[PDB]
Amino acid sequence: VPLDGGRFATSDLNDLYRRVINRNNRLKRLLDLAAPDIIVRNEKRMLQEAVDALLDNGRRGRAITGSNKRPLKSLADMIKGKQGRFRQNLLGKRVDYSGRSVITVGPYLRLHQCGLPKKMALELFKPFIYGKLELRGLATTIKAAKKMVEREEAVVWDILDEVIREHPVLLNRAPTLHRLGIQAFEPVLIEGKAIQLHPLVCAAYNADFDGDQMAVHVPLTLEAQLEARALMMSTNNILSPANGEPIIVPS
Amino acid sequence: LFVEFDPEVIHTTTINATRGVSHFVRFGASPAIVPSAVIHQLSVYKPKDIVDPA
Amino acid sequence: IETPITANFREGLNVLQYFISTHGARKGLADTALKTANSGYLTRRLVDVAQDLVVTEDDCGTHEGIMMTPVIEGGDVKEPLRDRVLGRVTAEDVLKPGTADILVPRNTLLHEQWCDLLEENSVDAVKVRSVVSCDTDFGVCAHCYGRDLARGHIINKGEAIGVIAAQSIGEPGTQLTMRSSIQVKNKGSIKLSNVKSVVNSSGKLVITSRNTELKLIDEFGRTKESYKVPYGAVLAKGDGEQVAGGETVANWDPHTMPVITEVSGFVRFTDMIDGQTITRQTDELTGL
Amino acid sequence: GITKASLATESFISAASFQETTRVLTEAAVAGKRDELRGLKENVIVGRLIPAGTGYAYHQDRMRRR
Amino acid sequence: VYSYTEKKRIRKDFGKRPQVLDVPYLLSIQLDSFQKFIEQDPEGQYGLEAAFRSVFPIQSYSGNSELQYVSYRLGEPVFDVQECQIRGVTYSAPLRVKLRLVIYEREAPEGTVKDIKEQEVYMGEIPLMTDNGTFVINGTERVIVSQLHRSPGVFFDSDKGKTHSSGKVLYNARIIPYRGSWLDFEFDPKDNLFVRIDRRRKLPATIILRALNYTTEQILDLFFEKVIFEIRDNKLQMELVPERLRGETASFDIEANGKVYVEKGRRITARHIRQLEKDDVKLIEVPVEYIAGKVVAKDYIDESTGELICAANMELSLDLLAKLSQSGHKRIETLFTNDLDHGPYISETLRVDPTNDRLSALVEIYRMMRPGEPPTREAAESLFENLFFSEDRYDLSAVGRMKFNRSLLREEIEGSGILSKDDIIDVMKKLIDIRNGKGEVDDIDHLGNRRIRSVGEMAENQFRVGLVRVERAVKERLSLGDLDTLMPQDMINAKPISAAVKEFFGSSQLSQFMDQNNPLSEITHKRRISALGPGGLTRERAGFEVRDVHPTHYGRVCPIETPEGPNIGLINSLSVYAQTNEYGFLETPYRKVTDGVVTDEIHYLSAIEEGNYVIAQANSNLDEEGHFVEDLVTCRSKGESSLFSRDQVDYMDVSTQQVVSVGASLIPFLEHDDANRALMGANMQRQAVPTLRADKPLVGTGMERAVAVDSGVTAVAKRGGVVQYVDASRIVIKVNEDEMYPGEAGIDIYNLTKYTRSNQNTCINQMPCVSLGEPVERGDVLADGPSTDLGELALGQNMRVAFMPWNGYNFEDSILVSERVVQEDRFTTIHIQELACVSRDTKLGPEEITADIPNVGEAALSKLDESGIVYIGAEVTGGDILVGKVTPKDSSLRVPNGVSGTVIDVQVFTRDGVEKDKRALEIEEMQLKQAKKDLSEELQILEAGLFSRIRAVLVAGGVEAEKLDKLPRDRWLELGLTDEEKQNQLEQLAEQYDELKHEFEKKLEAKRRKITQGDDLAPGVLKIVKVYLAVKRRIQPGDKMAGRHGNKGVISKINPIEDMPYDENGTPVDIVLNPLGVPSRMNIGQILETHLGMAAKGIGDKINAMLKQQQEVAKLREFIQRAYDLGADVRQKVDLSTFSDEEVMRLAENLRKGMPIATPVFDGAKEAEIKELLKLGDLPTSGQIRLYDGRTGEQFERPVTVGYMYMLKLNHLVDDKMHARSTGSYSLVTQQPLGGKAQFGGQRFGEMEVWALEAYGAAYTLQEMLTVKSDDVNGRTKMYKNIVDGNHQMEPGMPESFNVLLKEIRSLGINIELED
DNA sequence: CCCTGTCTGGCGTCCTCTCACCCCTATGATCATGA
DNA sequence: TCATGATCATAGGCGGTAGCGTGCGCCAGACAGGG
Ligand SMILES: [Mg+2]
Ligand SMILES: [Zn+2]
Repeated sequence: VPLDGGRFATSDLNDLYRRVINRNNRLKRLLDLAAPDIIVRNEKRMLQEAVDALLDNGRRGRAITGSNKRPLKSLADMIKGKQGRFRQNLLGKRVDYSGRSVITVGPYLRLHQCGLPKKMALELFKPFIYGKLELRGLATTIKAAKKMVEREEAVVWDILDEVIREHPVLLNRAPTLHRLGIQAFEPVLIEGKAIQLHPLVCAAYNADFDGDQMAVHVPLTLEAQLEARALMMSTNNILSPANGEPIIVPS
Repeated sequence: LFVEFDPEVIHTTTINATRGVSHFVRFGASPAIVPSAVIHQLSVYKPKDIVDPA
Repeated sequence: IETPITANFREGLNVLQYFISTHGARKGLADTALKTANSGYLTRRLVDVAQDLVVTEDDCGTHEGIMMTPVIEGGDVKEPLRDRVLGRVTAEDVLKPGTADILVPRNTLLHEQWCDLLEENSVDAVKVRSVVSCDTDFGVCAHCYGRDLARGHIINKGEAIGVIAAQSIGEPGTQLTMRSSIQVKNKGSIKLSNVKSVVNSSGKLVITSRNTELKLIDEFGRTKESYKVPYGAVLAKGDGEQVAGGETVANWDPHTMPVITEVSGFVRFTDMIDGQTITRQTDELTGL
Repeated sequence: GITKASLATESFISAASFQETTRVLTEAAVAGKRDELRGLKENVIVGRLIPAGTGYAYHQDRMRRR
Repeated sequence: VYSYTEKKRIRKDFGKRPQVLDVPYLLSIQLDSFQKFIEQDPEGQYGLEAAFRSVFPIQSYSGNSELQYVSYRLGEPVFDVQECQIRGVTYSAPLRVKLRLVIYEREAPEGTVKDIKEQEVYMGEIPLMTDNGTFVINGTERVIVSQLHRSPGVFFDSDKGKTHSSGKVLYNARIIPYRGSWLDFEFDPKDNLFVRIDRRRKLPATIILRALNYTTEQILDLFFEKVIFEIRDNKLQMELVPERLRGETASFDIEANGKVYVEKGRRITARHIRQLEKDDVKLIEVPVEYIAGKVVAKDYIDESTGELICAANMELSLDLLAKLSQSGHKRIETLFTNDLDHGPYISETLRVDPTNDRLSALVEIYRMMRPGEPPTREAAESLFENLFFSEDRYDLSAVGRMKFNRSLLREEIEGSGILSKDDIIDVMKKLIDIRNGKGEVDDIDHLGNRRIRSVGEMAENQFRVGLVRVERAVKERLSLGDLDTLMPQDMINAKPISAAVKEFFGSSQLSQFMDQNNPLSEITHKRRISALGPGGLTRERAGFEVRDVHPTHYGRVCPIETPEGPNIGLINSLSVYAQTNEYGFLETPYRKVTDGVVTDEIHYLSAIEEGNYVIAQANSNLDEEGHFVEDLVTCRSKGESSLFSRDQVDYMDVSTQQVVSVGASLIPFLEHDDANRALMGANMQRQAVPTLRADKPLVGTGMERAVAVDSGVTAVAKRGGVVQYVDASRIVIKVNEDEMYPGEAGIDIYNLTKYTRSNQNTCINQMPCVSLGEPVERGDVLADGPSTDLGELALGQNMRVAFMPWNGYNFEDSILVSERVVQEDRFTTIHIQELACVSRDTKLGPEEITADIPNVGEAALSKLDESGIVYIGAEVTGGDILVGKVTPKDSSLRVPNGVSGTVIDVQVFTRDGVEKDKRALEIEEMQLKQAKKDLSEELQILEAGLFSRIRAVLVAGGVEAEKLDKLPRDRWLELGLTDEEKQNQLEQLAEQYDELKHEFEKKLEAKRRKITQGDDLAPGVLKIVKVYLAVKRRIQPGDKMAGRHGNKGVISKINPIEDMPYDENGTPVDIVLNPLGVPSRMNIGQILETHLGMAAKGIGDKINAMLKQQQEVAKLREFIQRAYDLGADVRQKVDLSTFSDEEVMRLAENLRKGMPIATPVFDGAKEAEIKELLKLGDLPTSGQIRLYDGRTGEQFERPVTVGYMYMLKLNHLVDDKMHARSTGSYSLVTQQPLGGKAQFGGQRFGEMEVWALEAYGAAYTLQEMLTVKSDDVNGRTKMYKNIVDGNHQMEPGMPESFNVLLKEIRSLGINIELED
């Protein structure tokens, strides 16, 4: 990675491989020009310890470091634990077509719908709007449609009301504890910059309104819209899966 | 590098402040008593070449 | 602290009372922090041990299930039969005590009408099919699970119940905490279980067992009181009898282990040589 | 216990996505152990349908065509 | 009497306890510690002189050379603070040191050096502290925070219960040096005694007692008493003192004097001890079985054979008695090894020892330190003398020696910094005494064992580490060169010293970035007692007890102000009156209650002196003399509260505000809030934001003026006098003559700090609040700062609140606000963003900043000038061009997408050599013109003051009334006047004037040099353009507002004016809260604050009514006097009969928007006083007005509570959190979207959400949620084509990060594949 | 070989936001000035 | 014309003639100590 300062603060792996190749080339040269009897041994010990620093740093006695106290990262520190490929990149991923803001009340909602801003609904639902523009014939190519929805002209709000209409979104509170923590709503466009969320539903999220933040996701494909309508809709989950108590208790 | 000195009375950390110090030939925890094969039975050499490595 | 806070929030609190309140409040906040730190890891380990168990058949085809009885600590009945045998398929078909008359068939989901018909006839113990005693290879059949919780009908073929189970256990982990005789209340028949009893000279019934459990059978069949009875305890009553409320029927000594006998005869010493086996320690200030 | 019952599986990807990855991968390396994706979390790893909901019908179709 | 800014608006003050010690200067920890650090300090310690006298003289490796120390000196900084923050340099001062080199001769190191050389040398740059208490490290104002750590000295801890699983407690005795090797004595379940050094391997403890050259006979002489057996004619008689026999059952019949004392089978009673010591029994008779296990003390040798009869510390048998009996010994010395009294811990320890003399012990210690190497007696002596017994590698401080003498019950608190033999022997004696059952262990969290480091001591330690590295360089170079030819600047180099101190002030765990968005946040971030950092504990490891308030935090560390979350109780905040002791502990004031009378002398107690005495509580009633009016008074004796008598008390608290900190003493009615809600209220009061026009608190605590003046945001007058010229830029004070120097004529100029960027992107403004011609006193505010008003502290604004449920829009915690609030522009905060653009140096050539730019037209370039940089004043949108930049390819700086603003300030920095373009020359001419005008006005204004002094002197003594202004004004000296003090004073003013002339010449030349020069910059950058956008963010649904008690809330709907509940006067309420947050979240103080705020506004409305009708000053005087008396025995006692009919009109001009009321913390306004003040206004007594509705126009039943609450806007806004992403950039190593908001990123669909979608039957939603939408690149391009063509369908593929997992597992020796 | 102590390996919540920081010192070579 | 001094540019892994580390805690299973 460049740090935009003329220098490369390198990753730890290139440092480790560079140490192994330095020590290995010096050992090839020392086996070339003959080792002094009981001498071709210290260099092989150094090579073994450099490879043991590369494959799993810190498992052998005291680990190495580049700067300054922190031990640098080997391969087994990229597979294991947190900050590794199993728990940070493969089981939970960062996801396109998503957004997040601060929640609020708005009690004029039916319980299968939530308020969602015009700016968030215009930025989540971009390629739907592109498809409706070149399907109705208001832009020739994709670039004219992109510049139309960047300027936000007076026709794309009608396009946006024609793409929101029967299309669920997934609302998500950030500590998801049980399976009612992800639910699916049908959006209503709001002038403003917050997510208006039905009050009874906030019994299931354990969410007050003292600064809580919720994240919305969009189901792209068709089967995911049917799963966010038949399986995950806010009217269906009125009973908890822990017991038979209703979860729509008026608070 | 081959150096002649005496271990106990002159303790090493005093002499540490200088070069000549990475550490002993060991093959083990203790500083291994090295042979001087070149000094004893292999004095004059390098007929390998003067390849001037690479 | 032996000097309590005699001031409420409508009036003032002076400095020391507010300081003692601060002791309590910061102890609570640190409990909530490290409590969340353990609770999240408990949910992780449970959803990673279950992780895989999918309702993959529709009938295993066994009979052996677990026995659901209402729990009895020794006071009021805490969890009744309706709230335990709600919606789970019966193991052996329940026969009412009009024996050889079937009340429910042996594969009937016990929803709310059937639970009320269980409560009316005062059914003892509806033996019921549990997940742990199933027979499906690589998964769990549908009938041994029960009702689809969060819905009304039986469980659908497929819903991953290990994950919803592990979340339902670990999700209230945020709410949890981190850091002489037998007195009766109700009235009914008297039951004893695992007892070796004998008759004393006083005419009562004394016990020669630690494993004795006393029970209070009520008027319609079930049990409303249970008491672990110690070793060598002395009952004022017997088995199958009838008592009244507020009547302590048993007494013992929790300090002394009684070595009471069965037959009536003299006492001698066998393999008891003085100086080695038994020592001479005279009780000085009493005499005996 | 549940951490030992989850580390002792016939599927090394589940026991690798749980606790210590070094011991699980070395034991499965010298044993030549062969996962067959066996349930939910390995299919979440590899990027295909869960065999729980709609993917359960898909997996019955896929296993029936085997 | 009152100061003149206290006659502007005198705050009404309830409160009953008459104060005796005012609030000290709140920034005294930082300033006093760093003044202790850098100052010319004689007599050795403390300061930099301690380091320079402990690491010097550097003496060489026997080369007879020596580099000794003379003195040091810091020159002036090249850059003052403002130029340093603008440009970006450190605010440092060069540290010149005078070092001396001496070189001894041969055969006489006690002989004469042949040559010396003393000279000045440059080393390091230590950063100075500004007057606010902060550092400027790289243009960013940073604070070093005090650390709370363990006090050096002995410490007797007890590892209770947990070890060995049998309840047998251990006891360890950690000696904690200030610098050096640790030392832990401990036990084990076999009751042996084990030493260890720096947590290394374990040895039996007496191996170090042989290392101090003790023979074993002397060791048993120290650690045990003696028992004497005399062989006198019958059965080897015994000397017996019966105190050892207290409860022991004898094995025989003890008789003496022909009298049976003790029977066999019984124990010796205390009265039998009295009998034996009353009859003075000395020699008793023992059997042959009594000395069957007695342990001998010293060695007995047989005189004939020359052999050893029995070794030391050995039990005696029959044959050993038979050997020593026939050798000629009549005295036998043994030891007393009881079960309860004295265990044989030393004896079992010596039986585990293999060693036998000093040499073997030193060999074993040298072997446990450095494993596996040949020891030598010289090396073992050198190591064990350099562990504990050398001035170099081991040093307790004075704090360490005080605790080490105090915890061992010594007398002198002075000693050496090194240990000795008596010290370790007393540690082992006290450890054995604690094991025996007498004496107590020491807890950890007790604040007599927690020292407070600060900026000075930590900077001294880092500077000392730099000096030991440089002595590790000077010892290398000094004896390996030719002498005499070098000077002591060729040897010592400034790289490790400057690197060490620059790394500490630059990036440490305690040198942290100042949270600066509020005067309160500054003055409570500088007062912070952090437990973390180097030498302390860590957050994710420990623990339970350290996160808990100990009983001795009372008046030292605040109990209620601490951050909730992962570190509660570790980021403690220091209290109000809490100073720091001489050693580093905490101390707090008290009042010495002599036997009857509370004497008004203050008297500072530490944390361990508080425990012995008995302290009365702060609010105890006393009748005008000090006599306690009760006969039972609530006190606290030894960490435990109780009820004591009237005149057994020894101290009383000073004021009732001293348990709390300055964060949580601005909360009115603190005693009514539950402690959780007071914690959240203090933390959110720290997190406020400055509004546009900050008002005042109607209900304060009187602590606002200390927090405002004692911080550094207001412009406090230095010398009082008369204002001469007020302006929005500057303020000129003319100094009064009874405060004024004779020379340097003197009228002061305050250059205010106008609109500039803070650290939290707020707008740190200063507004002048004085009129012209106005008198000001010494110690008084002239210019209000951010969130100040007339010298008070106004964080948020005070608004009309009602507690009622209003149609669901305030459901959980939400807040509902009228449009009357946003129309008045009263929360409209002003933010400033800094946007930088560098001109780097790459290949194909350098870059271009000029406006000849491809791919753009008129519509972009109309807002730029002819040289690329945007104008000053051009109001831009989100996504225009500010700086046009093209590389050898458009890379112009743009406004980031979303923010508006107005460009207020443009800086251009040029690396020297590069051609300045036309706008950089425009800024250079501009700043030349500004600095030229400013220094010329300095000369003109000070010359005007000097000529006014000349006119003031020439009033008498040869006065010329007409002849004074006929001649030009620069010659007012040669007029008719003899040799007096006046011609002397005119000569001194001529000296001052010519000094100002030549000083103005040289300073204008230096300022032209500073403007004209280039600046040292990054490697390979041409010029840096910085542009300051100034956004004005108003309010909207989604911002966070909160009061001062923990009542948070997202504002949920900005209603119109008409819908608000109004009352039967006509006025709409501004904010409708929710009542249901009160009984659960027990913050009942906000309702008393609401009622008292309504009382304050009722008095303000009556003043507005009595003034709007143009009434004469008599009725205003009447009503203001009635509103200022109004209470019990209070402290205020003002009278308006000494305000003289013009100040009363101006005081009423300041009271007409409400009357400010002080309510101190625990001595506040009771309920009856609020009722009596609500009766003075014509408001209802219960505080509740009946309110109509705005929609229906019909009355709400059951009348509701209205009043004024002082609510704060927090800077968790909603157009800083809101974010959305369709398709942006993707990361490089794993093809997943980036993280964050500045990077246009997507929200993390974490692991528990994957579990929650497995928990439903949603399978396709999860498949596209982790294959199509996230990772698979061909899958997502197929998806994007399919979405813009209307075909909702996914082609799945594989995650690319799983292929990364395959490459990382495959890059090991592991062969992972994909079968079939 | 049968305990029983020690040792060293594992593990210790989620999501988001902000900020700084990310070699300096020494040696060698070249150029300029002075003798 | 030659030599010396000063300034600028380019180049690597405790810094030193030792010693720094020291405020988590539980569980568990193997390795070994004692008997
Ligand atoms: Mg909340
Ligand atoms: Zn089954």
